[PDB]
Amino acid sequence: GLPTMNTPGSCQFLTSDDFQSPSAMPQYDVTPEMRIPGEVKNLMEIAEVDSVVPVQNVGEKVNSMEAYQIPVRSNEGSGTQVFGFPLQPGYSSVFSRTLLGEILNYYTHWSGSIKLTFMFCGSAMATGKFLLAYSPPGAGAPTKRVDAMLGTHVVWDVGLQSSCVLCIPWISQTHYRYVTSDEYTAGGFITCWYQTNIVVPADAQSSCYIMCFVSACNDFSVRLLKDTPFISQQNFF
Amino acid sequence: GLPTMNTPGSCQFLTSDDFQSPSAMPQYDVTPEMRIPGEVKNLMEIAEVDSVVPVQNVGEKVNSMEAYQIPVRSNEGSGTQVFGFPLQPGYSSVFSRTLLGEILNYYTHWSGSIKLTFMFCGSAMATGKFLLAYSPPGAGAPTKRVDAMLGTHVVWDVGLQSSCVLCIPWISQTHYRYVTSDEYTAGGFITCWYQTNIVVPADAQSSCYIMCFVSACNDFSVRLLKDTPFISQQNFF
Amino acid sequence: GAQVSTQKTGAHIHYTNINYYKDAASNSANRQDFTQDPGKFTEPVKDIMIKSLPALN
Amino acid sequence: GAQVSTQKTGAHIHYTNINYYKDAASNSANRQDFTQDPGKFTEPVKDIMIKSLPALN
Amino acid sequence: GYSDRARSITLGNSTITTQECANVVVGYGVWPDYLKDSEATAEDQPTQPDVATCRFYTLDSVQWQKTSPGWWWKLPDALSNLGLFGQNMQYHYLGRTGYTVHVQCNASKFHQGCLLVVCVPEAEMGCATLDNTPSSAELLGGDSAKEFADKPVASGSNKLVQRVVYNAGMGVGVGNLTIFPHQWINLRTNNSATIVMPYTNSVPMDNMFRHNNVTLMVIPFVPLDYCPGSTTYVPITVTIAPMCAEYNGLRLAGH
Amino acid sequence: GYSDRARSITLGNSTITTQECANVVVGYGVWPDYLKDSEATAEDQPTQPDVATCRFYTLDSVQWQKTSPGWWWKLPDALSNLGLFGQNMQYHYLGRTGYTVHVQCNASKFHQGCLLVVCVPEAEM
Amino acid sequence: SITTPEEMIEKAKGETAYLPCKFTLSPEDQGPLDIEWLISQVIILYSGDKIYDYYPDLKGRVHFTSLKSGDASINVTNLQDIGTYQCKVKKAPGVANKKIHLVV
Amino acid sequence: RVADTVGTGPTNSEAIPALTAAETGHTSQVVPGDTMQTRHVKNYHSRSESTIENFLCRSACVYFTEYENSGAKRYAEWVLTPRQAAQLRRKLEFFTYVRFDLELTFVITSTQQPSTTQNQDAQILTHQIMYVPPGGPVPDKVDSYVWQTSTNPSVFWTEGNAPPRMSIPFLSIGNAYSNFYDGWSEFSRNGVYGINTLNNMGTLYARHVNAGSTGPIKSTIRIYFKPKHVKAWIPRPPRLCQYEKAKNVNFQPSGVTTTRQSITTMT
Ligand SMILES: CCCCCCCCCCCCCCCC(=O)O
Repeated sequence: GLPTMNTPGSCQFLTSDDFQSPSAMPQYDVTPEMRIPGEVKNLMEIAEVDSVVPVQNVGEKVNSMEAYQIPVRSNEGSGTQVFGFPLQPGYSSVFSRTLLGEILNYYTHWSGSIKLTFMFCGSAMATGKFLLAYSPPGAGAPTKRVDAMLGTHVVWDVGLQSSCVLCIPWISQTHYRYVTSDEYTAGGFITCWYQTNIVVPADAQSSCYIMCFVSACNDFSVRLLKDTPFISQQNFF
Repeated sequence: GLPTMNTPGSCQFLTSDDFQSPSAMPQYDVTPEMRIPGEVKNLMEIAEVDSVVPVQNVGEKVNSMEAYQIPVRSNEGSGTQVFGFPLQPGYSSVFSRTLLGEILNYYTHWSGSIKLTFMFCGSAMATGKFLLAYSPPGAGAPTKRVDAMLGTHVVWDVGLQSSCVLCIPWISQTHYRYVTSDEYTAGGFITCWYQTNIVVPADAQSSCYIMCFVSACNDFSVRLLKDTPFISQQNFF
Repeated sequence: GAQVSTQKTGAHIHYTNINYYKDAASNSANRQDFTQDPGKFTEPVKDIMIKSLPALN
Repeated sequence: GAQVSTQKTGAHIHYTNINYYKDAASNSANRQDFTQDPGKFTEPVKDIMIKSLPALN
Repeated sequence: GYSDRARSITLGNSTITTQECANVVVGYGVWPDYLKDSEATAEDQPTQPDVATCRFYTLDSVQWQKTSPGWWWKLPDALSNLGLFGQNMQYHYLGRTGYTVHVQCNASKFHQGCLLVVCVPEAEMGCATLDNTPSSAELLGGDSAKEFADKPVASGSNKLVQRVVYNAGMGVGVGNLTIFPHQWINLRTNNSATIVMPYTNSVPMDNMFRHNNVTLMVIPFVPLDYCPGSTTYVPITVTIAPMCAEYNGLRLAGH
Repeated sequence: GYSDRARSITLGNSTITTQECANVVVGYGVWPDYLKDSEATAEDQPTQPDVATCRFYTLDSVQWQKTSPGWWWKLPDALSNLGLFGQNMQYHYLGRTGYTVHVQCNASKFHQGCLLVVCVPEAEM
Repeated sequence: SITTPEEMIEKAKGETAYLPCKFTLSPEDQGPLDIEWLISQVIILYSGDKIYDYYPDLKGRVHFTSLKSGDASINVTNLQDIGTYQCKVKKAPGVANKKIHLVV
Repeated sequence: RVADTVGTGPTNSEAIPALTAAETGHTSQVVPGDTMQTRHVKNYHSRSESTIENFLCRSACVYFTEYENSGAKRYAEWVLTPRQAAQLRRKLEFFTYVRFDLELTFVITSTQQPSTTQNQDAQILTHQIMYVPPGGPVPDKVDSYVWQTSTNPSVFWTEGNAPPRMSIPFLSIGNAYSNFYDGWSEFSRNGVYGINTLNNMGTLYARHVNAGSTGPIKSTIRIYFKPKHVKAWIPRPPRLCQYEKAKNVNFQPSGVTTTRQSITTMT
């Protein structure tokens, strides 16, 4: 009879504990593993892949394939805004449904860089230049191409290589940010303007589209496992 | 007083656990073992033995020794069917009561080959040839000797050696099969036709019998111990 | 005086065990005893029968 | 026969573990397995694409 | 000194050559090979034609209009009635194979469009009714196009399949379908898309007739557009080539 | 110690076993093999199923009466509609192959008869 | 699992109405079999391997087409009978049911 | 551990890391140092909590049922399936094939039901949980000879102690559990379509060993799954449409995402 003493925390059930337990089927021979292609070892390999972003999620576009498309055209001006949205990868309506955004909805903290790739989907005769800009929080959304230039920007020239990559870096005071909408840990703003104007010849379409893909860099991380707010079960199916 | 902590799963009774317990009769002297012949160390030594198969389990034959016998005779044709049954060693009425089949009824998964031995029990003057065939699942039972030949077959010629062995091999997509009747893991079909015709001289009987024995090969295995559905107890005897 | 043995794992780990009683009928069961010999039930004949040769010549 | 491993600590300790069952499906989970290989999902092409060079030349 | 835009593929007695292409996607980094001796389960010896099956089969073309939702094909079901590949799978019980999907769509500089080519393993699809399940010959099509449909399919007592393009018939976001090996055809640059897929399954071999390993999908994210005068009929063509195919369990023909 | 009267032949997933037989005749002393590289003429690569064709196909039986003259079969024409052998020859233009003919006729000691089994190349009729 | 649980059958009057309830027993399901046909209250009942012929209007009109094999369909006649028929098959581990709507 | 950011400077050259082709799958492997000037920053962040083991290995309720100690409903039964709930199912349906050992936990609680009997002085209740493999005999009633549990694994629990926990080895005839199956069980291709064809996990039975009183009492059991030693293959996109049934992937078409006001709106 070895003398022992029970500490607080006995005979309790923890949703997240790591103990051994007696097997109910002793001396069971499992099937020998075969090599199935494409093994996942971490969730940050599912997040580093591109996913089309629904930027035009306005009105009834969400019930159509039109949501993904960004409409660009030829106008008698310059410096007009194409699109803009905030940098909230888990919470913004724009990113909530993408692979990386859905992965973030299972975590509380996120920290890293963000890649944004744009592919031009117009004619092979149409040409133009765009200004892709990222503005850090402190002063509101830039309302002009001139205010946007003062922030991190990339001038994209459409040619043989249709795609372009704007890499939003980690500028934060803290080490991590909040996936949920918060005001202390604010993200920034991402806007797109016309660096020049869309140039189209005759007998070609002057109304084109762009597509946007979002992924993570090699320095992305997440923490605090939680429950996604998206799924809802009325009753046992 | 060593500080400990009780994990979930304490003070429970498991029908299948492996613990030590204080002996109720301390320092008891057991009788010295003697060598009794025929020791069993595994249940797959009881299964590798031949057992007569009741193929003719039709009508009231089950209440007679007639069930074991397969009737063959002399007919003015050829290619007629002798017998046929599916490959379900644990579930088929044909094998449910044999040694191997009864052993399988205590297990959920089975995986290996199956030996089928046939012994000719006619006169020493009667002669003939038989086609023993096994068809993999995908298309239904073969209805002709010609459809049966396209599957695994053995042409048996009756002579000095009365017995013959058709070895049904393991052709499956999975590693294991289900002892219970299932449609995903289907077995196949085993049929027997007349390769030629039974040849009998005068003053000899033209109506003979065959007998079938079933056993397992050296690669048979079973898993998931369960309760046989055959025994039923109304009350404590 | 503890005994270290191997755990039952799949194909394609060690565990520790100590005996706390002095009775030898208190220990756990012997689950890892994989030894077979079907030459008693199968092939129970006097003259050995080779597979390829005929049974009765 | 006990295994001593490292605890999960911050940056900028050892712990002991013994297996008490003989089943290999009774042990604790494998939480410290930090191995990645995203070259399957990302960059799944035949001809290697250098970063600095053009994609289609 | 050559251009990476030019590629040639030779299989059996067939060849394909491209003037403009992007690259070749090789599945999950795996090139399709044969079944090893430590992974197999069936005992009897496999057959391997090696030339009469592993070649290029060209399915029926489909017109890309200005309002086409998209198309889908089951790779095992599509080559069921084509050449000796169909005959071998008919007689045998177990079949194991890999494929490649070369999709060709050629347009002029003035034409503008975008197509997504993705292979989906175990692409189980849902029915319009919530209680019943999709009927065969409604989900499956022999050498047939099997197009999708913008807007939901009506709910009633009918084994019709839900063909919504935005949910893709699986209930998942159409945009996130880039997790599987995917290639994009951009009329202004890419003309064709090549994808190589290794055999993927939870078992070594499977019955080709009752199970489909992968589903090829072609979805126009950006519509087709042009000006009055340019050619309106713009077709898409698909060629599939089984790779390292082997069969087991020979028996009477049928399914 | 066995008896030369007993023989077994295994091809593909098929087997035949005889209790009484004479011997095996091996054609013109030649065992069938594949086409060499110095004897071939076609350039494109051949297909060789090796298991799905090279097995035993069993044709329809025939009654031997007291007044039967005899029977004849064309070996290429006979296996035209049987198994995968027929399907492969249908799709392809050129086919090269060898065969074996096991003829089975079993009777009792009291029955008396004689049958001649011969293969005739280019048996133009 | 009964195939096509939600189904609607339109049959003309003076023609026998054919209602099909084919099912696939689960390997997990190993219990006594009960097949019950409801008219929305029973027309026929199969229980303990016995068939019982419940509804006065459909008496002598409702009979099974085949049950043990896996087919539990009925063939009604002399339609006048507009209603919903629910085929409920019971196994001790699991249960399933199919509802068929018949017009005229 | 994550990669550390390096330091670059001003650059004027022909190199084009940003410009690329998304026609090819090739996800651009660019880093911020290619499109701006960066400082050297050591990164001690570790990719540890994101591994599949830490993602899936947490207990999660999958089914809760009731039984009584008198009347008609005297025992409970449930075929083993993780698709009864939504939270565990959605997480498992990130992958096509999974292979994991299972840790099972139960939570059994009783409640005295309204009645009019008098002098009710109950005793401690003992509950028996029994598993039947695909093919095992199933109990017709609450006093059936099936409960003898000669070979079926069972567990007995006396109300008041720590919950009962047991560990289950990977049980499958295949080489991996299949979350999604595209095909049929029957070759004729006319029957059950979907994963339902593959599933065969047996049935679970729970009941009161003793009555314990003269008044009615209703017990409830909740089952908790924990995947251990997880392996996973071929990832797939998360479920957008809400679940409808447990046997199939039947869904109702829904919006790709939520809507805002304009395309330039920040909220
Ligand atoms: C009293 C003993 C109880 C023992 C019960 C054991 C039941 C095991 C059930 C395992 C279900 C696993 C299902 C996984 C399905 C999937 O991953 O797709």
